[PDB]
Amino acid sequence: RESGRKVQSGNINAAKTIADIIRTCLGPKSMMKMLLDPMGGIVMTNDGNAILREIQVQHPAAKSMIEISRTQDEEVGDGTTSVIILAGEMLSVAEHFLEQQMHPTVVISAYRKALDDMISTLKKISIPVDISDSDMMLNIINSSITTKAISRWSSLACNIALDAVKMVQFEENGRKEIDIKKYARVEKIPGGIIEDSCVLRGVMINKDVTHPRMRRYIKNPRIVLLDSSLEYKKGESQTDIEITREEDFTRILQMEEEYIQQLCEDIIQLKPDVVITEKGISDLAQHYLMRANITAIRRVRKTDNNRIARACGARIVSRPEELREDDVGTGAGLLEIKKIGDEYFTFITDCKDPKACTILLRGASKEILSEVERNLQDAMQVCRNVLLDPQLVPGGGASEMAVAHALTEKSKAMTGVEQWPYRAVAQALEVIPRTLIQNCGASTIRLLTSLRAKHTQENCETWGVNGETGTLVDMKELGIWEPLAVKLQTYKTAVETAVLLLRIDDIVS
Amino acid sequence: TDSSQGIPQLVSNISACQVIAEAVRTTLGPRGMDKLIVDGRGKATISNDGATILKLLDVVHPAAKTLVDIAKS
Amino acid sequence: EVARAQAALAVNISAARGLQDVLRTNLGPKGTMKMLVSGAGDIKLTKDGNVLLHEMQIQHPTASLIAKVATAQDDITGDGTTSNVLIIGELLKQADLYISEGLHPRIITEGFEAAKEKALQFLEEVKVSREMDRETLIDVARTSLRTKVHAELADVLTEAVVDSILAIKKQDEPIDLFMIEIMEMKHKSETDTSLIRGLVLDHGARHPDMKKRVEDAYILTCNVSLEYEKTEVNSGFFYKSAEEREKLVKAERKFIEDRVKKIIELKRKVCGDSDKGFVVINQKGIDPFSLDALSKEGIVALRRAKRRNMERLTLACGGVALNSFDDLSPDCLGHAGLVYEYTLGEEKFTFIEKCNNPRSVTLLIKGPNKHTLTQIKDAVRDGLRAVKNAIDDGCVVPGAGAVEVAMAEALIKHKPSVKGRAQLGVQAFADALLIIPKVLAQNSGFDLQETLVKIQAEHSESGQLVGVDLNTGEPMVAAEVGVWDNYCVKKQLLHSCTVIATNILLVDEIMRAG
Amino acid sequence: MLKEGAKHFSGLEEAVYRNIQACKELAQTTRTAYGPNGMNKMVINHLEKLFVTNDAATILRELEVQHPAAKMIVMASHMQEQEVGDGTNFVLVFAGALLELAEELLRIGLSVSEVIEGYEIACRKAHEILPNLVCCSAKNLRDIDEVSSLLRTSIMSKQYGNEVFLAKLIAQACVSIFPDSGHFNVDNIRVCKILGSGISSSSVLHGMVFKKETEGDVTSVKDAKIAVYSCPFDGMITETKGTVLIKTAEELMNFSKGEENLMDAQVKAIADTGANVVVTGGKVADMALHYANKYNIMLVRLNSKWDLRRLCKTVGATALPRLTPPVLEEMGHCDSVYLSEVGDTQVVVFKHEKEDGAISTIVLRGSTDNLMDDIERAVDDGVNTFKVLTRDKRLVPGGGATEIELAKQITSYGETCPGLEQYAIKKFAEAFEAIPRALAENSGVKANEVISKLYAVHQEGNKNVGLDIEAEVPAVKDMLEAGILDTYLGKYWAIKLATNAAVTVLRVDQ
Repeated sequence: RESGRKVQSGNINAAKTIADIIRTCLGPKSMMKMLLDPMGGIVMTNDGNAILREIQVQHPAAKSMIEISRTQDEEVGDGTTSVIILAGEMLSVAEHFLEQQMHPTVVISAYRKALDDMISTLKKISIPVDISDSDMMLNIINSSITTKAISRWSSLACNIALDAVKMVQFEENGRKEIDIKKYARVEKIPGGIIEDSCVLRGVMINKDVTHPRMRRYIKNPRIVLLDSSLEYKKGESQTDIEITREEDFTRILQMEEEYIQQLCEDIIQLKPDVVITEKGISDLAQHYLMRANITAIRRVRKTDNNRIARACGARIVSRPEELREDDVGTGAGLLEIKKIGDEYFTFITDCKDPKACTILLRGASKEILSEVERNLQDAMQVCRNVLLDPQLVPGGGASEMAVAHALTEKSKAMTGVEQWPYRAVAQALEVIPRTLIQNCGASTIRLLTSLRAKHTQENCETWGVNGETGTLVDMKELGIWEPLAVKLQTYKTAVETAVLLLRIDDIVS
Repeated sequence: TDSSQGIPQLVSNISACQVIAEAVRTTLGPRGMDKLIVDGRGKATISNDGATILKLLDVVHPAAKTLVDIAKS
Repeated sequence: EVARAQAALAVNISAARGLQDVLRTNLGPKGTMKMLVSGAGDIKLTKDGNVLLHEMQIQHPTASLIAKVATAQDDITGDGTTSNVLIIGELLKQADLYISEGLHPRIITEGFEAAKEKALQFLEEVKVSREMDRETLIDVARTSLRTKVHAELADVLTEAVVDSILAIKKQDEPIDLFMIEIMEMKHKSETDTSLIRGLVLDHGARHPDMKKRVEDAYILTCNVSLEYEKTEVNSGFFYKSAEEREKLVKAERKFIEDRVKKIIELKRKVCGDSDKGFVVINQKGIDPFSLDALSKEGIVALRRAKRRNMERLTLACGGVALNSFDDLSPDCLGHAGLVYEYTLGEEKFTFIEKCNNPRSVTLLIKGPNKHTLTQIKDAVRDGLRAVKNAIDDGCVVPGAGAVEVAMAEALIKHKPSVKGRAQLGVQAFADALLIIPKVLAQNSGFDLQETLVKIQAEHSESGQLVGVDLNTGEPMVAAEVGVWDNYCVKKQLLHSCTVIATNILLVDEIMRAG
Repeated sequence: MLKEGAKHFSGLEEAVYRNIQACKELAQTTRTAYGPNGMNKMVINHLEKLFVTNDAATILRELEVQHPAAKMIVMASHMQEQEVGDGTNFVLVFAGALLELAEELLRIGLSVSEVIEGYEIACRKAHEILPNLVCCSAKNLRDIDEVSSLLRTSIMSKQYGNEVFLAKLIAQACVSIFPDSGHFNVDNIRVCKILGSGISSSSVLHGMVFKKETEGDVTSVKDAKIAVYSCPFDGMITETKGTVLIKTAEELMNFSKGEENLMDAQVKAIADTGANVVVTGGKVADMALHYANKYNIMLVRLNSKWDLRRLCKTVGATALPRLTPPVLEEMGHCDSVYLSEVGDTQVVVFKHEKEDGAISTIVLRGSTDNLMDDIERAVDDGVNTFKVLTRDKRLVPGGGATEIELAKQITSYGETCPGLEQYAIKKFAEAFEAIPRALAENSGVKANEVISKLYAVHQEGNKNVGLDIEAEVPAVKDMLEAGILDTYLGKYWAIKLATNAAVTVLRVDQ
C-alpha cells in the first residue's frame, strides 16, 4: 500500500524512467535500447511496444503506462514511443508544486481545456492534402517509414499501400468515417522474384486455404457462403435418436442421405463450382458435393471464412434453405490458383459491395518477404490517416511551438488558478523540440531560444527544428510531413493518461 | 587429486613412523604399559607381541605402510 | 535498477577495453596461439577471433554483441575477425575523451557516417589489380594461413589450398562451397599435409589387399546392408514367440544373398575381364565370407563408410547412390581414373582419386590426433575462405596495416563533408584504424610512434602501400614479402566496426529484462 | 575482470607468473629423476597396492591440473613414450626448465614472440650437431653386450642398484626376434610378474607367460590353436531356489543331468574344431574337467582381466561369454604349447619360432608385487628404447653426458646472431644444464661445482656424474666407457617435443 505524497512522486518517476531512452528514438535519428537478459544475451530494439513488454515493472502506475501504449498501437501503430513522453511531462511540471497548495482536480480540468485548445490550432496550421492524388500523400509515408530504419524495401511499399487502403475505403455511417482497413490483408508467399509486389481485388487467403483441389480457374462461377449444417441429421434438423443398434443404424441412414441431398440442391441452383463450408461438413457430406459435381473446400477456419465472405463482399447465411444468387455469392466471385512454388495459393477476386483489395508480396525468401511487410504496415496506417482527415500537418516541433504560445496567451487572458497548469501543459509540449535538438548534438539552450523567436516573427507555421540538419528549417521544403489525425490521436491519449494517473492519489492492495 | 612436495614433506613421513614405533615400543618382556584395544565391533583385543595389533591398523600414509608390510614379512 | 546516461556508456567502453587485450595477441602471425579450458574444461587449440568468443562463456552484453556481428564476418572472409575487436575498442576510446570534456553522443555518430563513406571510396582508389594466376593465389593463401597457425606448418598448408582453387575454375564456379572436404589421417607427425584429388574413405575393407590398386574403377555407392548377422528380429524388436521372429530371419538373410549375387553379375556386365576392377562402397557392413569371393574376381568392397563419403562421391565421381544393387550399366555408375590404398597410422584409408567430373577435392591433413590436428583444421578452414575472396574481387592490396595508415592519413587532413559536426567524429574514426599496424610492432618489441611517423611519411613521398615486416616490427614493403589482404577483409572490418559502434554509443539506458 | 563475459584463468600476470610456477612443480618429479638416482616417489590412487615409479608417464596421468599450460606438456611426454622409451622424464624437465628461464627474459623488457622464435632456431642447431656426437653404435643385435649397454640407461634412470642384472636379461630373453628395420611389435612382448623368489632369480622364457595353474593333462601338439573365452562355465543352467536351498529335489536331479550333457557337447565342439588349448577365465567344474581329460585339452583354471588382455592383442583373439557351444574364430599364431614351471608355480608356455609376430617375455620373480612394479618400468622402457628400427642405433653418450656438450656449442652460437633471439638461444643452453643439476642434487653437492668442472675439461662427450663419491668432489665420471649409452632417436624426440611443447604453452593467455 501507498498513500498520498508517495503516489504523486511515484507516478512521475515510473513515467520518466520509460521515457528517457524512448523519447530519443523518435525521428530518423534513433538511439537503440540495450536489454540485458539473465542468460547474458541481448535484444536490441527501437520499437516502444517491444521495450515495455520485456521489462519488469513492479509498480501498478508503471503498468498503466504500458497499457496506454496498447491503446495507441491499436488505433495507429506510430507515435507509440511518444504517448508516455508526453504524458510524463504533464505530471512533472504541474503536479508537485500544486499539490502542496492542494488542488488536484484543477490540474486535470485544465488538461482537457488545453487539449481542446491544441485541436483547434491544428486546423489552421494545416492545409488540405488531396486524398486521391498519390504524389501528395506519398511524401508523408516517406517521412514515417524512416523511423524504423529500413529505406530500401520501403520505396516499394509506400505505393502498393496507397492503392490498397483507398480501395478498402467505402465506410458509411451517415458521416462517412473511414477506419476500414479490416478488409485489407497481406498474403505472404515465400519465394519468386523480389520485385513482384502488386494489389489484386477482394481478400486473398493462404493461412489455411492451401489445398490440392480447388478448381484451377474460375472466371464466372460463384462462392456460396455457408455456416450450414450441410452435415447430416439423424432426425429432421436436430438429433433425436442414437445409432447403437443394427436396427437404429439402418433406419437412421436413410434420413442422413436425404438431409445432405436437399442441402446440396439449394447450394447448386445458383451455379457455383467452388463452395466453402466453415463447419457442419462431414466425410459423407463432402463426398455428396463431389457426387453433385461441385468442388468442396472444407475444414478451414472461421477467420478464413470471415475473410472469404468479405472477398466477394456478399453476406454469410447459416440458413440451410433456398440459397439464391440474391442472398449469397452476390456479385461475382472468381477463384485463381497459382503455383508460386508447388504450393497452392488462392486468390479470390472481385468484390460487389464497392471495391476491396489486398496485397501480394513475393519475397525470394521468408526474410525478404518480412522487410517489405512491416514497412507496408507503417505505410497503410498513413494512407488511412490522410483519408480520415484530409489535412496534412508539418512534422517535427513546429506544431508543438505554435500551441506553446497559444496557451501562454490563453492562460494570461483567463487569469484563473488554471493559469499555472496551462503553463505546465505549454512546457510539456516542448519535450519533442528538446528530443530533436539532442538528435543533432547541439545545446538545448541555443536552438529553443531561436524557435521561440520564430514564433514571434513567422508564427512557427512550418519553421521548426529538424534533427537531421540541426537548424531551424521549413519542414515543407524538406518533404517532412505527417497526417493531422496521427498528431491529434497521439496528443489525445497522452492527456487521458495524464488525467487518469493524476486521479490515483492512493494505491491500496 | 592432491600433491605435496618438499623438505617438510619428508619430515612428515618419518613423524608418522614414530607413532607406530611407539605402539610397539616395548613388549620384549612383560613390562611396559598397555591400554586394552577394543574395537568398534565389540571385541576386546590384546596379544603377546605388540606387532600383531599393529598389523590391524590402517595407516593413511603410503610411506608408513611400508613399515607395516615389513612387519608382515 | 537502471544504468542511465553516463553510467550506460561506461559499461560498454570498459568491456571493449579488456577484450582488446586478448585479441591483439591473435593479430597477424606475430600474435600468440590461445587454448581454452575456460570454455568447458577440455583442451582446445584455436587461433581465430570469432571462434574463441563462441568457446568461452560470454555473459557480458558488449562482448556478446561483438561476437554476434563477428559471426557474419567469419563466414565470408575468416580473416579480420582477429582485427574486428581492436578497431571497435579504440573507436570508443576516442569518443570517451570528448564526452568527458563535454560532448554529445549524437554528434559523434554523425561524423561516423561521413567517415564511413570516405573510407569506403578510399578502398576503391587505392586497390591494385592482381592476376588470377597461381602465384598471386599463393600469396593470398600463405598470409591467411600464417594468421591462423605458425610460419612453419602454414607453408605446408599453402600448397594444398591453392591447387584446389585452380580445379574449381574448371567447374566454373566463381565461389567455393565445394572442395572443402577436410579429412583427417592418423600419423606421428603433423608437418605433412597431402592433397588428394578425389575423395578419401575413413575405413577400407576388413579384409586387406583385395585389389588395392584399381585401374579402372566403377563406383557403386550403396548403403543397404550385406551384413545383418544371425540376430532374431521381427520388426527390429523381440516378439512373443521364438518361431515368428525366426521366419523373418530366413527371408532377410536370403535378401542379402541375392544382393551379394548382383555384385557377381554386375562385374561381368560392366567389366567382363579382370583387366578392369570394380569398386563397391558400402556404408554398412559386408560379411567376411563375401569379401573372399569378391576379391578373387578382382573386386574391392569397402565396409563401414560414412554418409558424408557417399554424398561427395555422387558429386565428384558422377556416381549414383542406390538402395538396391541389381544389374546396372556403366552409364549410371561413376568412374574414377585411379584407386590406391595408403596405410599409415593405425587406420588405413582407401583413396579414390583422379575422379572424372570432380567437384570435390579433399585436403588430407596428417597429424597425431591431438588438438594440434584440430588446430591445422581451423587454420585450413579460414585459408579456403580467404582465397575464395581473391576469386570474388579482382583486386588484392598489400596489407600488414599498410592499407589502414593510408586510409587514416586521408581523413585527418580535410573535412570529408565540410562541416564541424562531421569533424568531431572524423578524428575519432582516423585514430581507431592505427591500432592494427602499430600493435604488430608492439608484439615484436619496437616502439609504436616510431613506426607511425616513418610508415606514413613513406606513403607520402612514394604512393606505395608500405606495410610492416612483422618479425622486426619495423616497416618494409608489404607487396614483395607477400603479406597481402583481400578487398573483402578491409571492407568487412569497416562495415562491422561502424554498425556495432553506433548501437552501443547510442545507449541511454540499460535496464534488465526477463 | 571488467567483463562478466570472456572467461580466462590465465592471461596478464597469471600467464607470465602462474603458469611457469605450475610447470616447475610438475617437473620437480624429474629433478630427482633421469639417470643416476635413489629417489622413489610413492603414489596411491586406491589400487589396493602401493605404486612405486620413477617414470614420468604414470606420475603425470595421476596428477590433474586445471590450467592448459601445465596440462599440454603431459601429452608431449606421452608422444615421446610411444615413439621411444626412457627419456620421458627428460622431456618434461626440459620444457619446464626453459620456461623458468623464459619468465626472467619477460621481466627485463623482452617480448614473448621473439623468444618463441629463438627456441625453434636453437632446437634446429642442436639437432643438426647431434649426429656428430655419436661416439659408439651397435652392428649386431644377436650379441648380448652391444644391446645391453643401451638397455642399461633405461634401468639406471629407475634405480642405480638394478642396472647390471636386468640390462643383460632383456637382451638374453630377446627383443631381437624382429629385425627391427621396418617392423617391430611391442604388444607381443609384455613384462609378466611372477610373485615369489628374488629379483636376481628373474628368468628367461620365450613366448607367452600366464601365471594361472594348469589342470588336467598337458598337450605338446602343433595343432594347438588358442580359443579364449572370458566365461565359458558358470553352470550351464542357473538355479532359482524355492526352499531357499534348492528348487527342489527332483529338479536338482535335472539341473545336474542337463549341465553334464551340455558341457559334454560344448567341450567336444572345442575338441573337434582344432582347438586343443582352451583358456578358461570361468570356473572349472568337475564335469568340465572330466570332458577335457578325454579330448586331450590343456585347461587353464582361471584368468584375471590382465591375462585376458594379452591374449586378445597377441593372438587376434576375442573373449566371448558362453554357455551355448561355440567354435574357433579366435585362432592363434602359436603352434607349440608346452608346460613349464616358473617360480615353482605351473605356468602356461606358448611358443612358435619366426621373426615377424614372434613372441618373447621378460618374466620377473619378486618378493612383492610392489617391488616388481618399479622393475617393470625399467624393463618396459628397455623394450621401447630398442625400437629405433635400425640395427645401427647410432648411440650417443647416455646418462646426460651429451647435455653439457650441446650447452657449450649453443651458448657460443648465440653470440654470433644479433637481435633478441639470441638471449633465448643462450637460455636454451642453460635448460640442458637442468639434467646436470638434478644428478648433482641426488649426488649431494651443488650445481656450481659440477657444471664448471664439465666445462673445464672442454669438449669430451663422455662426461656425466653418478650417485657416488667420485660423483661429488672432482665431479668427473666417464659415461661413454662405463657402457652407459642411449640411442640417438631417444634424445631426438626428447629435445624435439619439449621445444614444441615450451613454445605453445608460452603463447597462451586464455
